[PDB]
Amino acid sequence: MPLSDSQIFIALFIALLTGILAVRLGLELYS
Amino acid sequence: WVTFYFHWKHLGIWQGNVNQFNESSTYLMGWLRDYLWLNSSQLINGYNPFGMNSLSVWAWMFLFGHLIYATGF
Amino acid sequence: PQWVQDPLHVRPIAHAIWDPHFGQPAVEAFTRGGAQGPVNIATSGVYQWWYTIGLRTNQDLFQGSVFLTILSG
Amino acid sequence: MKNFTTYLSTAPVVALIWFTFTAGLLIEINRFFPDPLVFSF
Amino acid sequence: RLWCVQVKVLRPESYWFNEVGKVVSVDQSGIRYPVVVRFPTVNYAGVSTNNYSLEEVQEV
Amino acid sequence: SGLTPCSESKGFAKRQKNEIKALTKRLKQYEEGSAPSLALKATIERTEKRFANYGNAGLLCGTDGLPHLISDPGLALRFGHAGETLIPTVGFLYIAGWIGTAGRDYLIASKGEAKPREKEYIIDVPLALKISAQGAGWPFRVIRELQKGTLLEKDSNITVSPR
Amino acid sequence: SHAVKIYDTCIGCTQCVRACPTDVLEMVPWDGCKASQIASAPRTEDCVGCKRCESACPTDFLSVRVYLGSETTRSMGLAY
Amino acid sequence: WKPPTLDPSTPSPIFGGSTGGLLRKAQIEEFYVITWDAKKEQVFEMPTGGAAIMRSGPNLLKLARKEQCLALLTQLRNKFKTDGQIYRVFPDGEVQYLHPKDGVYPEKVNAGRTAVGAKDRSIGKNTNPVAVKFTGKLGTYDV
Amino acid sequence: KKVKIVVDGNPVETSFERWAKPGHFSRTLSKGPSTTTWIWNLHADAHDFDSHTSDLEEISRKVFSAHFGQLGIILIWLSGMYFHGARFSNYEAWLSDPIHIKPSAQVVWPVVGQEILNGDVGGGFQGVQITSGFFQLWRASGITSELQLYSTAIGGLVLAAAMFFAGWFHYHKAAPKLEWFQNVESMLNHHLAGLLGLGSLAWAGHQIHVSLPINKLLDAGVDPKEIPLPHEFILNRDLMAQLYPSFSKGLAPFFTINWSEYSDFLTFQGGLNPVTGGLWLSDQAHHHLAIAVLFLVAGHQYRTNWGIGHSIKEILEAHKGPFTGEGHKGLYEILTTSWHAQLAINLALFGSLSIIVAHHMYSMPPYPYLATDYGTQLSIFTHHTWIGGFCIVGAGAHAAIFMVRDYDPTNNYNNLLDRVIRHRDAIVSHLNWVCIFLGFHSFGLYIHNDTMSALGRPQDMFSDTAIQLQPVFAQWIQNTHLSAPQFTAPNALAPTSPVWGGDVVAVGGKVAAMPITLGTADFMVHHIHAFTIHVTVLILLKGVLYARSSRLIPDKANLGFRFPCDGPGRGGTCQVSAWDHVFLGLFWMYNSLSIAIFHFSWKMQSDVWGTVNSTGVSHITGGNFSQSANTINGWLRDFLWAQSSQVIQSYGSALSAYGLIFLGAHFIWAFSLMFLFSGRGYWQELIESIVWAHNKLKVAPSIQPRALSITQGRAVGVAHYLLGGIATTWSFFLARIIAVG
Ligand SMILES: CC1=C(C/C=C(\C)CCC[C@H](C)CCC[C@H](C)CCCC(C)C)C(=O)c2ccccc2C1=O
Ligand code: SF4
Ligand code: SF4
Ligand code: SF4
Repeated sequence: MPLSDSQIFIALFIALLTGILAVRLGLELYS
Repeated sequence: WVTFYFHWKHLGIWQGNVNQFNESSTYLMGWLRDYLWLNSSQLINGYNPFGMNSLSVWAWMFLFGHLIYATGF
Repeated sequence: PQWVQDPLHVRPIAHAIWDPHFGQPAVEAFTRGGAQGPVNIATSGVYQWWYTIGLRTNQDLFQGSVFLTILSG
Repeated sequence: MKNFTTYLSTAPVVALIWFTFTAGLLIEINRFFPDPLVFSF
Repeated sequence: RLWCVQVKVLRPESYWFNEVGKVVSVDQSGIRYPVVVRFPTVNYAGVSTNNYSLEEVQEV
Repeated sequence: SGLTPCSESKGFAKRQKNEIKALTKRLKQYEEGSAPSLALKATIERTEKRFANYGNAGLLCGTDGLPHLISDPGLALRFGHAGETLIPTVGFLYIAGWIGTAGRDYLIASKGEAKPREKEYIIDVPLALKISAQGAGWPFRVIRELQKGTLLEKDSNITVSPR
Repeated sequence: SHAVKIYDTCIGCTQCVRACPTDVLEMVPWDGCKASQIASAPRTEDCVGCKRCESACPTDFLSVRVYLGSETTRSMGLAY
Repeated sequence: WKPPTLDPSTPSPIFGGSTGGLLRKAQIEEFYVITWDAKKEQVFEMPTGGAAIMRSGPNLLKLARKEQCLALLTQLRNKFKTDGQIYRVFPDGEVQYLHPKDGVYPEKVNAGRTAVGAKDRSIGKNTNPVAVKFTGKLGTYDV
Repeated sequence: KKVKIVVDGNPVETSFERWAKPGHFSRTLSKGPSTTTWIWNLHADAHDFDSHTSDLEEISRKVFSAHFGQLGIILIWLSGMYFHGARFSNYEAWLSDPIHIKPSAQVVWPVVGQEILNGDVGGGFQGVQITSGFFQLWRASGITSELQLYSTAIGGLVLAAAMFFAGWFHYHKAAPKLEWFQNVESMLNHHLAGLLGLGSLAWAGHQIHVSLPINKLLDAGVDPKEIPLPHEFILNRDLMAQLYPSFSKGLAPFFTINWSEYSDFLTFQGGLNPVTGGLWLSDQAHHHLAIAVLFLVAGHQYRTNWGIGHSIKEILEAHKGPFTGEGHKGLYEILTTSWHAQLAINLALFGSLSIIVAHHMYSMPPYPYLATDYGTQLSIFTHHTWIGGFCIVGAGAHAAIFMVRDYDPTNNYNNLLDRVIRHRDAIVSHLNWVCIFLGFHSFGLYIHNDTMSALGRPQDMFSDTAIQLQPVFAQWIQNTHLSAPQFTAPNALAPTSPVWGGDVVAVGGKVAAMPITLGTADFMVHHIHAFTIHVTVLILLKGVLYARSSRLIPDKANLGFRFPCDGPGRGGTCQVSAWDHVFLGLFWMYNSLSIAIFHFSWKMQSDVWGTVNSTGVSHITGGNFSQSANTINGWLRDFLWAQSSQVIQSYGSALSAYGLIFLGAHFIWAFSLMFLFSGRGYWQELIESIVWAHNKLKVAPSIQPRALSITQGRAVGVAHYLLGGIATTWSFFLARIIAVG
């Protein structure tokens, strides 16, 4: 049974939030 | 050396020909001819003048690794 | 799921291929007579591990991926 | 003759004579006793 | 300290540490390393002599 | 190790037969009494003698029909394989100790000369021949020097790098 | 710039100063050795780091020591 | 003794030019000038490649590096027995006199020089690198 | 002023006193060793005569007598080659049947099982098959018996002993003075007219009087034992006139300038003898006669003692122009006072000559049954190519040595050398750009083809059936040389070679020579050759031009020709010396010549060599060069993987020595990388630990063990690299072409 498009968009949004947190940690480690 | 040993002994075991490792690993020409030369025939034919197949990415990466290795020299 | 049904006669798929530099014989060779388009056949053995630990469907793998993304965040 | 024998005593000449003797001894042993694999008679 | 007396070098960074050399001369004007020692072997620079202080050489 | 004696191994006999057959196939292109015919016949005789000697030596053969050596001193002694590794081990160790003791004695003798470096590249050939002949009795002198404490230099007399 | 230090084992043989290609070293008066002079390194901003001075030093171990540090235009030997 | 001043009207050696000379670094960062007084007109080897003819009397050569000037001065002292002076010139026009710094060559001991970089110990008496951790020093040679 | 013999009587006493003192020639090395570096320094400085002394006369005398020693060694080697042909060969049987009998002149002794290398080469004989081509050379000379090979072997050893005598005599008894050696005008006159001219005339005489009638009878089918001996043709003029009827007229046509009567044995046929596949021997006799006359004329150019003639100094000083300053002024003084400049010029031209010889010997094979002996053809091409490349690298080395040691700026002001040094940055930068452009537009074509083929797009490839790169200039040259007997050389019956076009020359069912067509793959590989040669030139020329100074190290000449570095400063100055440029140029020449010999081997196996049957020509690899040599994968598979099957399955046959050497050469090449990739500080510290172990047991040597010097580490690395790679290709080539040829 294949995934749905909404599931992929949900995963992309969660990964975008994770990327925002990654940028925050990278800035905090830099300075 | 370790992974060459693992791969050749298991290749002989998986092909059902245990005697190939037993009768050719005792000398280094056996290693060269019956492991490197013999088992690279399908890999280097991944693309040829007659066409290509699914191993063509591995032939290209094979040459790619040879080139990167040479550039380090 | 197709690998779960036939673990001895199905090659596990790593991910899809989208390469605009591909020619048509490259598209058909990496399709391997399937319907998912050009794919890479996985060598990592994640299919056997995930099958052994009880995952069966694509939904379970997707839920695990979402959970691990949340854990990374 | 002293200088000539001193030249023959230099390290490459002595090495040539010694390795010629050793290689010849091994060759003639393997000629007189062909194919020695074990210490068995 | 004497002339042509065997001494053992106690300087750890010296090439001839724990080795025996011959005293060439001892300077008497109060310089920092007055003992001049000749060694039978050369160091990596091809030098066979070095200067040592009184505490860096032990008579053997 | 699951091996069979080479005197009763079928692979050993098959290998002898195949090698003799190949040499005889090469032999039939030359006339009798010619130099290639005599050389090939001598090779055939050497092949037969070698296979007979390997069978008679009690060598163990694997499934490949080739002799396998036994190097454990226990299995070699209780099954008659000491001539494969153990006796060669004793012979090599004797000759190697001979060579090492002769070299050490030559170095120590040259150390006492006015130009110790001169004897290292211009060999004192009579002295080297005398010292070389005296290396036959190396284990007695070496074991005595080990017991006496004269074999080893003291650690206080050897240079070291700073730690 | 590289750091050049002179240790008190210097015998004042002036060989390091003569070996220097960029005029980093000089001899100053001293009293710790028989030659009554010691090497000094007042111009280490011009030191390229070639270690010709260490090759010229006869003491064991070296009396002149060059420690490669931060690289500038002069220390990298750049004409451009 | 006083430091000499650079005379920019000093004639240059007879040279046909080369590709090994000054670059943009001379205009924007620094360059170097070596002056010497030749006893006679003769051919010398340029440090940047090729043969040049030095004129009798004073000479002036502009070079990209201090090492080039000192190599030329070594050639002049060893081959032609001629002393020389080396200056550093900045793009704003400021001229810094370099060599010989006090008028005496550095290989000859001269009074009035102060030792810099001297350590009052042998090189084996340097401390361990664990003793200079989190101190800001360059190394055990810096303490 | 006056050219004359001047020697010094008994300059050096003949004694064994210095034989007992290694390093006697050197001021530093005569004191004896302190470390193990002295052992290597003694061998490294043994032939650097200019380092031993600054006196040019002593250097010249040493060079002269060393050259006599080299000539004696070469004559010993040649006499041994003739002796092994006389005593340990199947040369007479091969003479009776040169098609089905493989040449062999090495027999191994039966011990430790090595008699398997005595292969069944034919002729009732067992031995190692040889690829040097001596049999075909001896047949072309007219040698028909082992006795004549014995006579040449004995006469060569007598001349070898005369050469060794002359070297002793001209150093220890009558050593010529410096002004004798500096008679370059007399040397050129004697070496052009007397060495080359009289040598070519004497060899034309041998060819006419011996080689032509014996080979004519051999190609007519006469048994070699029934052919009259050469002196029978010398003494009996009627026996000569039976084969060449113009000999009945004697020397009268020569002296009455009726030279066209000699047209039966002085020909201009061109092409190849259809019976033997070699060049016509009458053509070669006319060639050597014409060359002899030309060189005898050329040797009368320079003024020695009778007013007439040219002064080389005047010619050099008169050749100057507006762009070039003083021109060639001062070059005469350089070339009469520096042995290294002369060695650079002569090594460059000799190496280029060796490569030209390789190409001309494959294309126009001058020996009978040479062309159908594919092993010999491949071997002599590859050998002479390698000798040429090594000599060219040596030319770069000794040009750099001249620049460091013998260059004087006082004697070179505004001449060509000075002006070349003064724009070295422009030369090096432009050559660097040319090398980058050539590398991109040659190797990137192969990478593009490999990517296109791997992407399933063969229509986007650079190929004959795709985007074409036709070498149109070379094709036009081939067509011009094919049409030469029509208009531009009407007296030539045939083109110089069958490679220009035309028919297939077949000998014994095998191709001797045939047209070599050039397509896209030939274009690509020729531009690869151009790129690799340009990079090797860049390295060697950069080493020569910056040997004395650079912007990095302005006093590099004071550091010498051969030094490791100038320390870790200025960012790091490893390998700045001109010696290190020679060291890198050796690798690049190896790369270039490896591609050249691979191109030769694949192209002749694919498009020339093969079996001529009734239908046509079936080549060895079946014409797969034009299909697959446009990719790196095609090279690796169809040449390297496919053609190495003979050397890896050679075990148990007479070619098994080639398999062993294949493995051992791979080993030696790999062994070289430990010297090349590492540095001597590690090895010195490891030696310190090992020395501690030896000091503990009182076995530490008095000669203190040191790691190799940095330069020696580089030299050992490059020597083992070259030996391993070249011997790998040697075993692969020889096993492949002996088994399939
Ligand atoms: C391995 C290696 C070494 C170590 C190699 C050494 C010291 C050479 C050893 C050669 C021989 C084997 C040493 C002994 C020579 C004697 C003359 C042999 C006597 C032995 C008898 C049997 C004849 C270096 O010194 C080195 C230096 C610079 C760059 C790379 C390297 C490098 O790679
Ligand atoms: S490293 Fe070089 S530049 Fe620096 S002081 Fe030493 S010699 Fe002078
Ligand atoms: S070379 Fe060394 S000992 Fe001599 S003056 Fe310089 S620092 Fe002192
Ligand atoms: S690494 Fe070696 S070659 Fe490079 S600068 Fe340092 S000492 Fe010189």
